[PDB]
Amino acid sequence: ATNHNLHITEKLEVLAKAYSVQGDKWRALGYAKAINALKSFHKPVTSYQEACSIPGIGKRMAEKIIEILESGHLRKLDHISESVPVLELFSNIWGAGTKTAQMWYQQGFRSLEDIRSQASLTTQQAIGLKHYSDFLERMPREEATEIEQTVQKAAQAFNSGLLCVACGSYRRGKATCGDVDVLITHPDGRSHRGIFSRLLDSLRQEGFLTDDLVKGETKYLGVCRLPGPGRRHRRLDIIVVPYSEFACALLYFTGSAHFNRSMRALAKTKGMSLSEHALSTAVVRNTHGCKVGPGRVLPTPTEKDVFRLLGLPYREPAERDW
DNA sequence: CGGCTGTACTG
DNA sequence: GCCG
DNA sequence: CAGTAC
Ligand SMILES: Nc1nc2c(ncn2[C@H]2C[C@H](O)[C@@H](COP(=O)(O)CP(=O)(O)OP(=O)(O)O)O2)c(=O)[nH]1
Ligand SMILES: [Mg+2]
Ligand SMILES: [Mg+2]
Ligand code: NA
Repeated sequence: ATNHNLHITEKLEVLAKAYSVQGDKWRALGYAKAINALKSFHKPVTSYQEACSIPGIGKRMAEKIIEILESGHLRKLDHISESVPVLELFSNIWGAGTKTAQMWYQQGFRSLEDIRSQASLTTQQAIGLKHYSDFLERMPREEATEIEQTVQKAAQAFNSGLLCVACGSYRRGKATCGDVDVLITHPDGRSHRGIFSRLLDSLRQEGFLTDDLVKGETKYLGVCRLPGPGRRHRRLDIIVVPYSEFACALLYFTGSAHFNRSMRALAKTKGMSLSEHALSTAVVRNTHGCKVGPGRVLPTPTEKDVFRLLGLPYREPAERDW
């Protein structure tokens, strides 16, 4: 729908990122939740009591909401360390998180050029840096489509049965995608094996894969570029999963991140655990509470089965932003 | 006040 | 940050 | 393990 509280959320996201780039992840999280609630509220919040009655907004956040509602500004926004923009700049480099941004800043660096030349970069960060600009641009949905087909085409050349599906923001129907997350599996439950390596080599030869950021037996985080004049380098993820965990893999991979964590929260209450691998029962825990026995798996052939089992009404991918 | 998702590759 |  | 990321 429409965000009847934009005048508020914009001020808030500013403080939210402030805390975020600074490493205060938990406080940032509180704000993120707050903002998602604000956005999806049927009307402009008009009173402090009204704000509080909303889940994810407590005394503290309500105070801020009202001050903006009445002043159109948030005092808090004027006392934000002048280091935030540089920390944001540095943490925008894929592979570089808040600890690295903070390290570089105390070392005196202040620009990507400072980093590029002087600073010490891990192999990933170097890749993150050379593709800085391209990585902040959200690609058109159409380009995501092209990338999914590329992967799927190269994958079917090893097996016609292999199933390739673009997830994340793409399956949620967004018009722009930060990256492309492709999930690959196979109906027979066994053919997905031993093809990951060769599929990557194939795409790497074809020139499509330009750089590798992370290689796992079943997980791949890399960089790609479509054939054609002046195409940008797009960040790409690929995960290969056995057919049995397909529903969960697809659920996890479609996200969003907050929707996922929210489902996993609920899962734990009902005494269960939800992971990209499966929906299970309460894990066994000893006197201290330490995992000692994995819960048994509840078959979930489809995403619908996962919601059903958690007592939740099915939600289309496009309505899973959080 | 303590939890706030669960899991995985890199160095 | 918020919540149980 | 610390850091980063899905
Ligand atoms: N449980 C869990 N799932 C996650 C997490 N991060 C990502 N996922 C899942 C859900 C998420 O949908 C998927 C891909 O993550 P991205 O590609 O980083 C963000 P996307 O939503 O795709 O949108 P984009 O901004 O790319 O256009 O992995 C996380 O922290 N936890
Ligand atoms: Mg994505
Ligand atoms: Mg991704
Ligand atoms: Na980063």
